[PDB]
Amino acid sequence: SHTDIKVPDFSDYRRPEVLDSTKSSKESSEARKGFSYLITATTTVGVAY
Amino acid sequence: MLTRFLGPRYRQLARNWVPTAQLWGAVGAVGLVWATDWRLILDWVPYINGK
Amino acid sequence: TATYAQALQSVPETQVSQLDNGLRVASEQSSQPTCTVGVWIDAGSRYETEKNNGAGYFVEHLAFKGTKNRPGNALEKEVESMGAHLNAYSTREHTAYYIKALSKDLPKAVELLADIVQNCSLEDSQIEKERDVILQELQENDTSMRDVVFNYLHATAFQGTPLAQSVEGPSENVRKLSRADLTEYLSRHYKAPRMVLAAAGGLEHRQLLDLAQKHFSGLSGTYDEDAVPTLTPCRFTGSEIRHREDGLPLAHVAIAVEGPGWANPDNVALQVANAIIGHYDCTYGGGMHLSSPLASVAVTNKLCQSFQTFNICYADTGLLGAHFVCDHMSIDDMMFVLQGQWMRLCTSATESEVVRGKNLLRNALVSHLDGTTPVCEDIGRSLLTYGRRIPLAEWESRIAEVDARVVREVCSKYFYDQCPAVAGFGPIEQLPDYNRIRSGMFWLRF
Amino acid sequence: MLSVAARSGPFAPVLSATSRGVAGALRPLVQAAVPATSESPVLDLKRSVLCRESLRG
Amino acid sequence: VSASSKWLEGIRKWYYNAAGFNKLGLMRDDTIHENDDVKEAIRRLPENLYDDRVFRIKRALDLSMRQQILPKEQWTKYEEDKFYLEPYLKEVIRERKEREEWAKK
Amino acid sequence: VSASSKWLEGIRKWYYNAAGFNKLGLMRDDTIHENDDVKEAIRRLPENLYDDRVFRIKRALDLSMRQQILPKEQWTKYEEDKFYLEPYLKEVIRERKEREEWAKK
Amino acid sequence: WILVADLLTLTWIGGQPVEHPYIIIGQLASIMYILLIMVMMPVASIIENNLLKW
Amino acid sequence: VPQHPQDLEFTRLPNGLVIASLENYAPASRIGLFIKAGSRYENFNNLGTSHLLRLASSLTTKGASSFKITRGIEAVGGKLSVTSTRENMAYTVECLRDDVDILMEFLLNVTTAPEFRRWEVAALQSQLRIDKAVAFQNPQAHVIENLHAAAYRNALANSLYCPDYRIGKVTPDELHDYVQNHFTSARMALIGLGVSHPVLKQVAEQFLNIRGGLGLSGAKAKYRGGEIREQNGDSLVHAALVAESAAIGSAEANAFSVLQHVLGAGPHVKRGSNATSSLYQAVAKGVHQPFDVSAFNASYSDSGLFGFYTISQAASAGDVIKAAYNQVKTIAQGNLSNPDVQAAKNKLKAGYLMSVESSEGFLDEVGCQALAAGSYTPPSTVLQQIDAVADADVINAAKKFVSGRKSMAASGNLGHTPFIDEL
Amino acid sequence: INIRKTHPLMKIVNNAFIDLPAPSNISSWWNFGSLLGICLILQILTGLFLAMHY
Ligand code: HEM
Repeated sequence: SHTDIKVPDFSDYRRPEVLDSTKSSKESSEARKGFSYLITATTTVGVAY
Repeated sequence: MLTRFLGPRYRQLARNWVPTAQLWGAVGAVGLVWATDWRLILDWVPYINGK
Repeated sequence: TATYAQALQSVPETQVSQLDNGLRVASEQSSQPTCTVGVWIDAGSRYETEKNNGAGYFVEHLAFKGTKNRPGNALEKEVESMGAHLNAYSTREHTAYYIKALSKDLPKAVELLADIVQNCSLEDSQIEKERDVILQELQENDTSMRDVVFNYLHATAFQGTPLAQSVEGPSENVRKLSRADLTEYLSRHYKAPRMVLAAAGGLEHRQLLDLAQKHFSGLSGTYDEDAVPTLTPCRFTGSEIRHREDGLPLAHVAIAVEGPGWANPDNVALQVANAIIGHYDCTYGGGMHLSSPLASVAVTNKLCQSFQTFNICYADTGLLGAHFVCDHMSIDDMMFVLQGQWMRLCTSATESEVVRGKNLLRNALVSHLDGTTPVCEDIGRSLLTYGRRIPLAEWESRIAEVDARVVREVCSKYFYDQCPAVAGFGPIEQLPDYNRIRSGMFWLRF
Repeated sequence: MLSVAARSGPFAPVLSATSRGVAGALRPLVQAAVPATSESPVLDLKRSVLCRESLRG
Repeated sequence: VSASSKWLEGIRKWYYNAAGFNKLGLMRDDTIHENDDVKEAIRRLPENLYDDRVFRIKRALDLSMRQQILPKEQWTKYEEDKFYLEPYLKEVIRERKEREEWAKK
Repeated sequence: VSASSKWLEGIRKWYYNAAGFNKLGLMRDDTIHENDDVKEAIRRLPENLYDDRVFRIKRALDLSMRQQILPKEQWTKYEEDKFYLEPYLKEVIRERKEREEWAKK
Repeated sequence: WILVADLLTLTWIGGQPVEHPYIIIGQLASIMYILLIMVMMPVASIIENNLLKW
Repeated sequence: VPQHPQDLEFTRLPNGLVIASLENYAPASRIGLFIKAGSRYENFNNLGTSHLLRLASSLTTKGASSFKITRGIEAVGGKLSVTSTRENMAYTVECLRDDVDILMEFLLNVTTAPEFRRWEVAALQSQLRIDKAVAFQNPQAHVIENLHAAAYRNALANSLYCPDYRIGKVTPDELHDYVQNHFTSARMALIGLGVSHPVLKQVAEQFLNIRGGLGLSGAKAKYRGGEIREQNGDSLVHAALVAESAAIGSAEANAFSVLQHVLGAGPHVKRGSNATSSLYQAVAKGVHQPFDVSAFNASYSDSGLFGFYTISQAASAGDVIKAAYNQVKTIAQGNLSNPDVQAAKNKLKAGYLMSVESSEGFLDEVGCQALAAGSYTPPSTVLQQIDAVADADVINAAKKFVSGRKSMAASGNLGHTPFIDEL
Repeated sequence: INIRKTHPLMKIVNNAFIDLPAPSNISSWWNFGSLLGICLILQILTGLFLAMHY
């Protein structure tokens, strides 16, 4: 009686790298958090100046 | 009471923290550098040479 | 004596064999006068595909539902009158069916097994009626809410994504159950070459091959045709949801971080790692002296009503981690515990615990190896996944090889900077944001 | 020549700190699992169960 | 609290006639500065004891405010003082020596 | 929420197409500024109701953050709105009129 | 009170302009500050402890 | 091949202590201690002190610090639990054979070295209330266990929990006394599995001396038979109706086990009509909905009863329970097959089989040998004794069960149920 | 435990900025507030430094 739920589609919000059920973010993540981290550090190193 | 943290256990703890310790230390030092740009060190800085 | 490893050799040797299909039959011949006769019914919980939803659960409800060669009460007659054992334990790719028996009886159920293997029928009576017992028994039979807990960890914290896919499938499907799911998709699924010829007890493997030919032969011969894809990696859900309940009286909380599955070589130490993790039992006493430092403070702070390291499985990935129970409070510090402990873990290794949970995996190591059915199914998934059996000194070898450097490092390798499972049950407000809780997924401790 | 045990599903508790508690004792009572609406719970002011430790060679 | 200890513990006897404690009739054990070990130490204290040290303590406060002291006769009997905690306390000394011990381990 | 009330309660319908509430699909009753009377008023609210107003409220927050609104179709059905509290509420209006009443007494 | 003696002592010490006796005087007063606190007061503490016997 | 595989050595210490070294060449470590300290030896002077002690292994120990003890226990990371039974409390250590000595030492400590610290004890108190919580908890801990509490009636029902009215009242006097009153070489059973009969004898010798047991089996524990009657409001009713059987070791004991099989119990193969019994097959023909009935064994050496644990919704309770009795009557008709008898011997005898069985349910079953057997009348001899199965005494037995004052047990409201006087 | 939870001055702090639970719906109406204080701070700051010479 309790199990019937389901979940929605992220695609519209999804960045490209995750598009596929095919592949592992085992690659992607480090690149994604990389880009962000980059941006962040840009904000830290610049702000330092 | 150093014996409290003195033991092969906490010894090993240090052995862990050591490289990191180097890291944060460097952080502080370089900070003093760029912050200060103190002439004393500033001299050795090539192409960071400001004149 | 011949020490735990030379006891491991001194622990006798199991054997295995390959019947001519390419058919798989392995033997542990023992002094067991009874035995676990695995006819290892290899149809598991995750083995199935999207519109295939539920057909294996139905099949489960269909597994003993009765057949031709033996009618239902007749299956109960040879079988039950024999006073024999049958189970269906369904897993990702595979499952099993036990038979407890007089080793004397060894042929009989094998025969039974074969018709099990084959003669299981979809009976427009049963398919009406036993499948009114499926439509009914199943239909409302669903609702287990620790399977909304632990299978919130499976049916939720494990997503339902094609790889994350849940087990039971739709109630819409429950209406929509088909002989095309059974007439067809039983056959359109059930494929013998993967089925497991599983031998546990006192037994004769020569006789095993014998009776195999006698009855068990002629199985995978009809097999293949199409539709056998592999696992395309992707991301499981990666979320949290509170079934939002004022009605949930007290949190049945939980969390997990990779649990075993079939594949990866890492999980070895991760096992050991999960050992370092450990499961903090409510019923457990001794918290003042508790080993998991987490557990300790949890006692001192009276900081939660349970946590149990729980390993969620998929080949090469999963989540292994604590169940939990708590009031309006714990969860926050819990992760401060948990992730922090993980953080603590990711940093803090001391060989002591490494050796401890080594002994854990040693004792436990028995407790799987020790036991007749545990050894049984152990063989079943052992070849199922492995195709090999980590020998006593092989598993005690990589085990023996255990390395706490790989604790720090390999820990960092798998563990660091990730977003594994956490599921409470109930009013989760102490659940911080992914922007907090999973900001907590990151460490400002450094 | 001294006997304690086995008749399956009654209660003679087994408990510890390292472990958790249980009683499986001599006599039955375990047969109830049958019906439809097989339901089952979690999430409210409770205990649960089932742990163990088992591994390998 | 007798002559060596009425000089020395007669910082607590003659010189806590001077430093007050025992001539104030205090409880020797009670003089330990409150610490954590002290804390749970007392948590484990004996009951009838607990009452006793209580009345002692309160009274001490009482004359303290009164800035008086009991009759020098009423001033406490020298020596002749059970070491109240010291079995219990010292036991705890082994305790925190034990938590401290396997701790060292 | 219809033409007189789509002009007037069409400050809540056409002009809460403009002022947002009902075109945001809000709950008429829900619009009452929280007060004490309002407070315990809700305390007495009906349950299934409570859920309903809940989902309504949260959603409102949701698009609010999203700074979007539901389909104008999804924008709420005009008129055709149970006055949820108003029996319960207005009852309380009599209540605080009663506490207020014998109060006056 | 002894330490205090060192203290207002230090006052009247400052209470003179630079002077022959004073030189030594304060010169020792410091030792006190270092002793009468850092040593003699702590040393004292240890001592009293020894005496305590309880 | 082991030097011809070691026969477990049964012995009694010359001192009157049960001295059992079952030589096990097996790789693991299994350490039993069977204690007469099981509920039988318990007394009305105290309540739940066995529930307590059952928790209180962790307690502050003489010469051993429950934290330091916790450091050794916690250290090897092995299995040590004393077991709560009506007959015994069993100190168990399964682990790597190495620490055994330490374990043994721990064992030696665990058994022999309670400090029963007031402070510690007082602390321990609450964890009990927790315990009773677990006890009553869930349809297993509730409808099975609290409706064991609502099933179990006599001093066997002297609980794995304690009494409420007794709550919090334990005394360390009652500790040192209780063991001093209870714990004894009378309770002494030591069982090695995996070790040196010589070494177990070594520690055993330098260690274990004790004595001091006591008297009697019960009121005839007052035979009310009849209801332990419980208003529940159980939703789906939990009622269990109690036939009787026979005493432990009784000649007919085995026969009772037959009758058990006759009505049978939970199947070895799941998901079945319960086709196998006039209690079940004729609950099958008889009953259309959730139901259960089964026979216990409350085996004193002195006495015994095998009830029927029952499960069903309220509406049919008169219907079912009466039918129950009816089927019982029907059953007591003596109508039986031979294949009933033999195929029974298959079913239940197999009962002794898996019941005897494997490394854990060895240590729990062949450790209900490595504790709870005492010899092998082998599956040869005990299944000879089992082959000594004889039907007629199950007929005259059918009368015998029909012949007594037995118990009924109530969880619910009887508005649909029978009260057994109105039976 | 968590010093964030634990530390009393922090106990204020988390209670003030950090642990502070706050309406999620929150709107840009905000910003000015901290601005002002920042302003204020800078105000003082500058004024101060300003004072320093002026
Ligand atoms: C306690 C911190 C403050 C100090 C020390 C401070 C001190 C001063 C001093 C010395 C001047 C004259 C020098 C000059 O005009 O540049 C001045 C100008 C002024 N400051 Fe402040 N003041 C402080 C806080 C404020 C605050 C709170 C305000 C209100 C926003 C404020 C607004 C002004 C204004 C309006 C003037 C004059 C206009 C001008 O800059 O020419 N200052 N302040």
